[PDB]
Amino acid sequence: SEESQAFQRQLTALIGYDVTDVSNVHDDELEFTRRGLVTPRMAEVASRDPKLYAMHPWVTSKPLPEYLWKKIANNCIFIVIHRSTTSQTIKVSPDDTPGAILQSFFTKMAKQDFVLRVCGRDEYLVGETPIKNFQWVRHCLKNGEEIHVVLDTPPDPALDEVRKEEWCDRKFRVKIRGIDIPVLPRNTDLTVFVEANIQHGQQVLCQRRTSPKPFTEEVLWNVWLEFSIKIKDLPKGALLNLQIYCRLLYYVNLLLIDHRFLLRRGEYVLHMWQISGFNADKLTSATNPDKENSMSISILLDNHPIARAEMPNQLRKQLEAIIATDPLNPLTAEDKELLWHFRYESLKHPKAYPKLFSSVKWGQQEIVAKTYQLLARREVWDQSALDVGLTMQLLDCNFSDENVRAIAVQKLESLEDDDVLHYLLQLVQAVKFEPYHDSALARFLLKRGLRNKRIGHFLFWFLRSEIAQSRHYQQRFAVILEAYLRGCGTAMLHDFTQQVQVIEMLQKVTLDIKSLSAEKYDVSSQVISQLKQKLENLQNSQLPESFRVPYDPGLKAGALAIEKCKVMASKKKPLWLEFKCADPTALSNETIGIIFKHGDDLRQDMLILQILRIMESIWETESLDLCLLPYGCISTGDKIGMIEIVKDATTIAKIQQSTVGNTGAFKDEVLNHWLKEKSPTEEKFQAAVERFVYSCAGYCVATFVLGIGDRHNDNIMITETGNLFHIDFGHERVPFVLTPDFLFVMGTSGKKTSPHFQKFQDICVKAYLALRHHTNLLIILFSMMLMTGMPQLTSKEDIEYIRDALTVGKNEEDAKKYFLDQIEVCRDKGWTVQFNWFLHLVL
Ligand SMILES: COc1cncc(N2CCc3nc(NC(C)=O)sc3C2)c1
Repeated sequence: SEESQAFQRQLTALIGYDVTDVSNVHDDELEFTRRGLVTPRMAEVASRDPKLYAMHPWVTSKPLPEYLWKKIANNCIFIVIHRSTTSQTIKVSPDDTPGAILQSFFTKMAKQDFVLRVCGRDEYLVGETPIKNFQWVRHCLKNGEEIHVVLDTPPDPALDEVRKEEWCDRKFRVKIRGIDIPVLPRNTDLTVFVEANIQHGQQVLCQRRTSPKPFTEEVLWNVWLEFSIKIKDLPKGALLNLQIYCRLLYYVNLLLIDHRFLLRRGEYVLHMWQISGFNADKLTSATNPDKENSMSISILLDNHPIARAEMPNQLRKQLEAIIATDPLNPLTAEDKELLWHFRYESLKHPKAYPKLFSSVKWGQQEIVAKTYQLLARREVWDQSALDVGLTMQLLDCNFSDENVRAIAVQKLESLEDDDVLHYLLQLVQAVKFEPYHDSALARFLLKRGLRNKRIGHFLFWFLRSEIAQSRHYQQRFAVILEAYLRGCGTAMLHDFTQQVQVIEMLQKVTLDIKSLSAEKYDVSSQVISQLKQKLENLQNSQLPESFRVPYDPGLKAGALAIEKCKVMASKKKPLWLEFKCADPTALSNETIGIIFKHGDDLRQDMLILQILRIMESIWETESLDLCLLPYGCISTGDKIGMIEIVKDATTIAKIQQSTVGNTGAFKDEVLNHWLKEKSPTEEKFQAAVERFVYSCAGYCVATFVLGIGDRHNDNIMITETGNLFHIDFGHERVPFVLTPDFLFVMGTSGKKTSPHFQKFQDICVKAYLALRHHTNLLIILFSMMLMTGMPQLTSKEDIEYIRDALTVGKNEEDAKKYFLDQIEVCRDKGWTVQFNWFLHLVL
């Protein structure tokens, strides 16, 4: 069961999707996959340390960078500690453990076992790691801040409680019967054919078509389409893609071999996705749930089972050439046959694997077996250092083979939770490329979130983001998420519930507000009147007392600071909300600020941000900080989500709008003053100058690589404390925004050099070639990003921006003189394109 069916309503309402609904399924893959996951759930649930799980200590094995060792001049560190408006400061050794520090203190107060929390956060310093290796610590030192700790008793694990569970030789052919759309888009007698492809990693094996007929709401052929491929020459995860043309209009897929290794048979009525205008949505095995409006297509199957010598110089070298190559550089057939003939030598090169496996005639069963025997002797891969870029490459759409994909995941198993988070978003996206629901990668995500609450948390929001916005993949994700929620344990089930109700309330309000102020660049008094009036009517008796901040899960927000809440000036109407901090042990009356925004699809922003944090960890590997500000942002539902407000920052635009704010005029010395009025000391000013030269330089490089460099002033921000950063990614050319104002801070005006500018270029080029060292990674992540994150994008030209941008093939010299002349465009242009946003208000 009775209660056992409430849980299921609870789950469904947390998901925003019903994983018991069978209204849209032509088989039992999803249900089977729900059944399949209980073990690996119950596995990880059964084996997780309960107290450690509850404290989710957030921790890294990575070394402390050069820059933060210079921040320590005494091989020793200061930690204040409190009990009840009592507090003392302790000189700690950077290699000291929490448990070890309790000895130096079970010395002090009084002249059982307790634990150290951070003041204000539901973040703990526990377990056998040195303090140098907690992420909070490295955070405090970066910005130059005290470490504040309170001793309370540990979270009871009985709070993590988990609910008890309760579980041929024929050629291939296919009768195309016909199509059916109830209402026709264009009407004027047009002409229409079907196209049926057999697919395996956008490798196409065979293709057949139909005789085109008149496009009326019903079209019937009744034909057998005999393909070139043999039944026994079919691989697992081959898709029967079916498409409609006159040109592309609808598409749909059927996995030819099903999740039991069974050849697929019988009649299918399939409701088709319509094109808008390659793309992961295009890959899905899912069918359109809108049965009333959708094009659909009947078909039929009656087709059972199934489950050296020494190479010469000038060829080794061709091979090494081929292997050295980037991921997006396609293989000649000459190349592919080469990789094949010399498969066993290619096997000694882990970088060869993507290439080598995209050199398989997956359409021949004989070869795939050989390929599998090739996977047997994996000594060289199994023992190789984890290369994420390489690993990821084997997870993208190019690869559809169960076993290939699974070796990549084996490698991931060896990531620490730190790195899991880094790549979590993109790993969660990669599910779209899996041919089946149930998958080693799925299973790997599932595990690791059940293992660590932080991952678990982000995994929730990531899967929820996609479930709510996408019909192509919501069934699949929904299934995985339910699998997660069933083992995260009650505590979180409450937290998640808290969180969901709040963000569901606040989108009501968000949208309600757009309705009122039409476009009109002003926000009527009456709007704020009612914005305010609702937030009262929402706290009154309905909202939660408190809740974790989805983008920063250690922060529990409390009540709203209504006084300070508003709408923003946008053509959109975003909300500016501020909350009190539920956690009264916290140090400040400094509110929690969140923007809520309908209008742009924030999945894209999420992605750009995550990439941004990767580039940052890349610069960690050359001991480099560039002071990016990849603020918090979470996609939550349809063209809507939330954003961290960054305290004490304004818009580059607005810094112009202060002294002037004219109908579009710009001055050069103005930034520089905006810093001095905000820099109490003059030392701090030149620091603020310092922070900017980093932030500017990094944002210049990163933004050029991703190809999002030409922005408005309005969509760039600086902190009162010198930290520049771009925003609003959901939104003559110039490679990036290095304006004349940015340079008069550097001591230069359009055509000179200086002590702080010389510096800027120094950093830029160093940052730039640093990323070039991790080229393939950035290529693979961008490519996938485009494929999972975007509109439609040309499966050559859009994806391929980034290799011309990372100046591939080229030497650190040529490459530098590339990036350098990129700077001497913003010099020539200057205000020229900043100038331009507005004028085009009429062109
Ligand atoms: C308006 O749409 C957007 C989309 N994406 C990011 C943004 N920014 C995110 C970060 C941010 N921090 C701010 N801090 C202060 C004091 O104003 S404003 C702001 C806005 C806006």
